[PDB]
Amino acid sequence: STIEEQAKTFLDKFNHEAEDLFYQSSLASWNYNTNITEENVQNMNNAGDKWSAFLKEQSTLAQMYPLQEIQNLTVKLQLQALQQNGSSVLSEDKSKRLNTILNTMSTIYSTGKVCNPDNPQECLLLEPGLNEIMANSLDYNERLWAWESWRSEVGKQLRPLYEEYVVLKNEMARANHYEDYGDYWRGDYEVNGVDGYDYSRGQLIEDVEHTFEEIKPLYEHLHAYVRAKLMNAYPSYISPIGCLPAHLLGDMWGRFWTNLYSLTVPFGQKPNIDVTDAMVDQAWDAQRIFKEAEKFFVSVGLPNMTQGFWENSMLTDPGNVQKAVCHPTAWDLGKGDFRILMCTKVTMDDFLTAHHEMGHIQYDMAYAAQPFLLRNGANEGFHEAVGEIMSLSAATPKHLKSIGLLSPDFQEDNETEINFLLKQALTIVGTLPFTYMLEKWRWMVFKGEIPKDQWMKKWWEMKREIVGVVEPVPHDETYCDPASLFHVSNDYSFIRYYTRTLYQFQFQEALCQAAKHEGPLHKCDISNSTEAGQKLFNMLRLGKSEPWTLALENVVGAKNMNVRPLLNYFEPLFTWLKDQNKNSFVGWSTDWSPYA
Amino acid sequence: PNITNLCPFGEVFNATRFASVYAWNRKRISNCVADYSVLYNSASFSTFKCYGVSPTKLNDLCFTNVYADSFVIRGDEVRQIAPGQTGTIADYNYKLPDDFTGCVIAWNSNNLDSKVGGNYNYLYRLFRKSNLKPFERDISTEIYQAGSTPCNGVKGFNCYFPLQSYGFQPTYGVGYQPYRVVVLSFELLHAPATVCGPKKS
Ligand SMILES: *[C@@H]1O[C@H](CO)[C@@H](O)[C@H](O)[C@H]1NC(C)=O
Ligand SMILES: *[C@@H]1O[C@H](CO)[C@@H](O)[C@H](O)[C@H]1NC(C)=O
Ligand SMILES: *[C@@H]1O[C@H](CO)[C@@H](O)[C@H](O)[C@H]1NC(C)=O
Ligand SMILES: *[C@@H]1O[C@H](CO)[C@@H](O)[C@H](O)[C@H]1NC(C)=O
Ligand SMILES: *[C@@H]1O[C@H](CO)[C@@H](O)[C@H](O)[C@H]1NC(C)=O
Ligand SMILES: *[C@@H]1O[C@H](CO)[C@@H](O)[C@H](O)[C@H]1NC(C)=O
Ligand SMILES: *[C@@H]1O[C@H](CO)[C@@H](O)[C@H](O)[C@H]1NC(C)=O
Repeated sequence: STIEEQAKTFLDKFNHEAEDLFYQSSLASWNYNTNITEENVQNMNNAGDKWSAFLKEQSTLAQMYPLQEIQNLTVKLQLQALQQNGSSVLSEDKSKRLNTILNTMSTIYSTGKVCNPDNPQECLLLEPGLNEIMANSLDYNERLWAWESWRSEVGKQLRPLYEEYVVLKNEMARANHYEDYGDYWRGDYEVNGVDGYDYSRGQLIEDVEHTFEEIKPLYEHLHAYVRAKLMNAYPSYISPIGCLPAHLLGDMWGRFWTNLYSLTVPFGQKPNIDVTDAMVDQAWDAQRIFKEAEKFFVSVGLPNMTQGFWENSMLTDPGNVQKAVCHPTAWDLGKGDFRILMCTKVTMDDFLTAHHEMGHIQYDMAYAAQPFLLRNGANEGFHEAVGEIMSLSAATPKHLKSIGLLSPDFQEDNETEINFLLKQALTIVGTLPFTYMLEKWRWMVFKGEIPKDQWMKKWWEMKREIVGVVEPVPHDETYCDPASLFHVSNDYSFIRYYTRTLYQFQFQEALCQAAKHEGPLHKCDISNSTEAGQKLFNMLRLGKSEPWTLALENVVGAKNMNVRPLLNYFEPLFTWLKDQNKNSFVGWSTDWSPYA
Repeated sequence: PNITNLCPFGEVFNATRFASVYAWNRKRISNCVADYSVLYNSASFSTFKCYGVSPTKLNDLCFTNVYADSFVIRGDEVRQIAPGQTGTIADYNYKLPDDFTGCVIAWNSNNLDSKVGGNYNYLYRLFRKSNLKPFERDISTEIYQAGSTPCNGVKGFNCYFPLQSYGFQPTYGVGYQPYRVVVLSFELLHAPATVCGPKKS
C-alpha cells in the first residue's frame, strides 16, 4: 500500500538475494586467493560480473522509491546506500574509458619494474625488490637512485592517465550531485536526519585541520629528533635548520617511519621486547597463536570463533605446488562464514597480525544480526580501528607476561617504555602528516583549487609546509610523484588511516577507563575485563545501523573525533623529546637549506 | 500383553528426503505403539523441546492421533517453531498454535542437505498478504502484490515471487546450516484413543 511498506518488501527480497550472490562472489574470491589457478580466475570474474550486474539492476530499481516519503531511519539508510549511481550516471563511453584507465593504472603499478641504466640484464619489482632496498640501505646515492628512478618511470607513465582520471571522476561526482570527487569521498562521514548527531561533509576538513593543529607540536619534536639522528647517520646531507631529504625516511614514499627505529633508537644498550625466540623455544604453532588470540577475545567477553573458522581458514602457507596470496586478510564471506587467510610465521609481527585480523573477524561477527546492506563499519575508520586496538593491547608487556611469552622477572623500566613509544610513534605519529597532506592535496586537486600546471609546485610546497620533507632535486610537471603510491593510483580513499589512528586511541582510552587501568595508557591491557568488552560490543553490534557519531558516543562519550587520547598516549615520549630537544632546534625551514 | 506393531518413526526421522518448510509434510500416525524413549534417548537431536507435555510421561499417556510434520529450516529459525513466536517461518511458512500439545525435534543436517555448489531444492515463503493460521499449509505460487498496481503474473516492479530458496552449502555457519525439524502434535479427541505407549509387564 504505502511507499514505506513497498520499500521494506523490496529490502526483504534484496537482502536475501544479495546475501546469496555476495557469498558466491566472496567464495570465488577466496578460492582464487588460496588457489591461484586460471579456472579460479574465470570463476572469480564470472561471480564478480554477476554481483556487479545485480547491484546495477537493484540500484536502477531502488531509485523508484522516493527518499522523502520514508521515515524509518534504517530503511532510509539502506535505500540511501543502494540508490547511489556510482559510475552508472556517466555515459557508457566515458565509463568504459574510466574503467580502462583504472585497470591500466593497476597493471602499471603492479607490473612496474625499474633498474639501473647501463645494467638492464635483470630488474627489480617494487615488492620485494625495491622495498628491501628502501627499508635496509644506508647509502645516500643508492636510495636517491631508486627513489628518483621509480618516480621517473611510474610518474611519467601515470601523469596523462591521472589527468584523465581527475576529469572523469569529477564529471561522475558532479553528475551525482557532489561538488567534486573529494566531496564524494567525504560523504562517507556524512550523517543526515538525526537530531544533534548530524555531521556534514564540510565539517570533516575543519575537524581534520583542528586535530592536526594539535598533532603538530608532537610531530615537530619527533621530526627534530629524527633529523638529529639522521644527521648523525648521514653527516653532510641533512641541515640543522631544514627539512628531511625525501629518500631517507625508511620507506618508498614516506608512509611510515618504522624502518628508522634502528638508526633512531634512544637506548640501544637496553634489550628489546622481542618474544620470537621464546615461541621458538616453546614450539608455538600458528594454531597456538590463533588459540591465544581467541583466549584474549574470550577474556574480554567477546564470542569465540566458530567451528567453521577453524575448519575453513588457511593459517599456514600451503606449499610450493599451490600458490596463494601472502597478504593477511580477514574474510566475512556471509551467512555466518568467517575466515582468516594468513601465511603465519613464528614471529611477533605475525602474532600481533593474528590479533589484528581476529579483531576484524570479531567486528564482522558482531554485526551479523544486522541487514545485509548495513553490515559494515559505521565509517571507514572504525573497521581498522577495532583491529588496531587489539594490536595495541596484545603488544603490551603485561599481556606477554600474562600469556607466559615473556619472562616474569623482566624489568619494565622507563627506558624500554621510551624506546617502545618511539617505535610506536614512528609507525603511528609519522604517518599522520603524510596522510593529512596527501588527502588535502587530493581534495584541492579534485576541487580545482590547484591548476594542472601547478600540481607539483604546490605539492612539494605542501610537503615542506606540513610533512617537513624536502625534494632531493626539483621536479617539473612531467613527473607524477603522488600516484607512485598504491592507494592513490588504484582509486582508494586515504583519510581512513587518519581517522583510524585517532579512533584507535579514543577507543583505547575508553576501554582502559572502563577496565579501571591505573597506570600509563600505553601500559594498559584490556584482557580479563568483561565491562570493557561489553562497552566495545555495544558499538560493535550496531554496524552501520547507527551514525558513527552516536557509536562514538556509545564508546567514548564524545560526538566528534578527538586528538587528546593520542597525545595522552605519547605523553611520556613527549616529555622525553622536549627534554632531548633543548640543544637542537624544533621546527623546520621551508627553504632549500639541506639539498636541492 | 506381548507388544509389536511399532509406529512408523523410521519413515519420518530417517527419511531420505525432507519437504520444504512451505509444503511441509504431515503424516497421520494411528493404531500402533509409539516408543518415545527411543527418540528421547538419542544423542543425534539438538532440540527436543516439548510444549504442553513432558517427555517422561509421553511413554505412559495415550493419544487418539499423532501428527508428524516434517520440514527443513535454518539454524536461526528453529526458535520460531514454538507457540507464540514471530518471524518469517511462523508468519508465512509454518504456524504453531498457542495451545499446542506436542514436541518440536530439530537436528543439524549439514551432511545430507548441503552440497558444494549450493542446494536450491529447499524453499520458504517470504511474502504473503496475511499471517498463517495454526497448522495451515500454503503452496500457492501466485505473484505477491506489494503495490496498488496489478502484478498480472509478471515479476516486474513491486511484484515479487513468494517462494525463495535457501542455498544450503556445507561451509555455512551453524545458524545458516540446514536443520531437519519434526513436530509431533498430540491431540485427544472423543474418539477411542489408539496411539498408546508400550505397557510394562
Ligand atoms: C588447488 O587447485 C588445484 C588445481 O588442480 C587442485 O588440484 C587442488 O586440489 C586445489 N587445492 C585446494 C586446497 O583447493
Ligand atoms: C524500521 O524497520 C525495522 C525493520 O525493517 C523495524 O524493526 C524497526 O522497528 C523500524 N523502526 C522504526 C522507528 O519504525
Ligand atoms: C541516478 O541516475 C538517474 C539517471 O541517471 C537519476 O534519475 C537519479 O536521480 C540518480 N540518483 C541519484 C541519487 O542521484
Ligand atoms: C566456544 O565457547 C562455547 C562456550 O564457552 C563452547 O561450548 C564452544 O565449544 C566454543 N567453541 C569452540 C570452537 O571451541
Ligand atoms: C628513568 O628513571 C631513573 C630513576 O628514577 C632516572 O634516573 C632516569 O633519569 C629516568 N630516565 C628517563 C628517560 O626518564
Ligand atoms: C586472565 O584470565 C586468565 C584465566 O584464568 C588468567 O590465567 C590470566 O592470568 C588473566 N590475566 C591477568 C592479567 O590476570
Ligand atoms: C535413524 O537413524 C539412526 C542412525 O543410524 C538410528 O540409530 C535410528 O535407530 C534410526 N531411527 C530412528 C527412529 O531414529
